Amino acid sequence: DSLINLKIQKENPKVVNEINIEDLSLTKAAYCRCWRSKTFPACDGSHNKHNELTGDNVGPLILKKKEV
Amino acid sequence: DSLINLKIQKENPKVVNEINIEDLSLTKAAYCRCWRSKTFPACDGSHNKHNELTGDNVGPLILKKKE
Ligand code: FES
Ligand code: FES
Repeated sequence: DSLINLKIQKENPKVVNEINIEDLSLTKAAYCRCWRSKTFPACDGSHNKHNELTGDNVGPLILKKKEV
Repeated sequence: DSLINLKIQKENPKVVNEINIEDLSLTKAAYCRCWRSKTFPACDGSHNKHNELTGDNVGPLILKKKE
């Protein structure tokens, strides 16, 4: 029964982020599911240190947008 | 120093899920960031029980199509 989010918007009772698909410009964009990214909601690779430290296996959600 | 993901795909060293945006069927789709959903990588509202149990404030990432 451990907290998952330690640092992000603790004054907020539920941190929910929205992505409007039409705004995604990159063919590939990674979003954080570990709550350790310094650019949250984006993934910055911080999951890797978390995984090494705790022995976890978390990773990001990758949103893929085909080239029109 | 504690685990975030307790039970999802433990045989996999790093769980990464790819979403093909062009194939979203719903205008609003919620994706799990708590690692408790029974429909992972989709959010099924399991974050609410996690938050109540632990006092946390995690919630989903929501993808929205153009209006
Ligand atoms: S930094 Fe959190 S999933 Fe990559
Ligand atoms: S069930 Fe995990 S964020 Fe909703």
